[PDB]
Amino acid sequence: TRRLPPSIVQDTILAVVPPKSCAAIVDLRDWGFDTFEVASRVPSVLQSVAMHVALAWDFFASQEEAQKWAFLVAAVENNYRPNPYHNAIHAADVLQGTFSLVSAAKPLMEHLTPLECKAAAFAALTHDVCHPGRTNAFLAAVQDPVSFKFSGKGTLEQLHTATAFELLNVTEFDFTSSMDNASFLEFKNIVSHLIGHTDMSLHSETVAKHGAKLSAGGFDCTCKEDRLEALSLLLHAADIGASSRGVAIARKWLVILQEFADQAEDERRRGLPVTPGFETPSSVEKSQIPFLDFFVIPTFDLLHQLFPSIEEPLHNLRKLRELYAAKAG
Ligand SMILES: [Mg+2]
Ligand SMILES: [Zn+2]
Repeated sequence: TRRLPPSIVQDTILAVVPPKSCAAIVDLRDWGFDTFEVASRVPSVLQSVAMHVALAWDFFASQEEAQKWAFLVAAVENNYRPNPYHNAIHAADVLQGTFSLVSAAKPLMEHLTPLECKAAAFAALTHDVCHPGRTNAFLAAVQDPVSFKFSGKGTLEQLHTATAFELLNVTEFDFTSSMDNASFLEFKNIVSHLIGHTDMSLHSETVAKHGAKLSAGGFDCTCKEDRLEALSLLLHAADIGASSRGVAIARKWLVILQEFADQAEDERRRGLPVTPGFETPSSVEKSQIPFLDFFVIPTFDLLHQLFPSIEEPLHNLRKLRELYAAKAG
């Protein structure tokens, strides 16, 4: 028999929870949207954003579908842990960011089907659900049951995907119940693909992959396959791009360093080797430059080339880098 310790990841909470009061949280399409700030003034930025996106993209024809969406998002929020970074605020940020990036690219926006838009919003909303605030490597290091259940790369990503569908399966949350089987399968496949590609281990491969697509002329949005890849890239960019929304906003998202430090200490307490660079850096600013240069900047450079209308992120990142470099020295 396999002797495994209890998982550090919590099981899915299927309970029906009352959605929070949503009010007009101001353009939802703006990249300068400060999710943390909105969260400080409204009961739930995640629920307010999800409602607005659903309306902005005319998701529902019936009130019944609208109500299931509301309860689903409330339940999804109930399944995000109180982590410094991988929490419901990050979820709202990625959802709003995906909405913003997609809305800014005319070719893609004009060719996306209603089903594809619903899948994109649902995926962004649930992309980190149940995240324990520890990495896939950490789960593997402690021999967590989740690492044995979901094999191969993207352990947590597979878990988020499975959790999302488990919740969507609850009758009171199933807003896709009216879709026929072929449509629901398409929905599921898009969602799986999108959440699956948020796995940081695929970054370099995706950048080279899309770089080649760019050289070949970019995406052909009349092609379903290209729209899916485009959505995947934009979701990924939204996931790792809060630092590109402006200097003030970027600073707020440095809370990711708290989770890394927490993990470094968790590793130390467990007697495991400490992950390089996870302990709080002496110079937050200096430590960020490599991240911007290796991950974020190249990503938004690629995005701008593939979608010329998405330019702001790149300029904000360069402004941020100069500030970090100037303060570091
Ligand atoms: Mg994730
Ligand atoms: Zn994320």
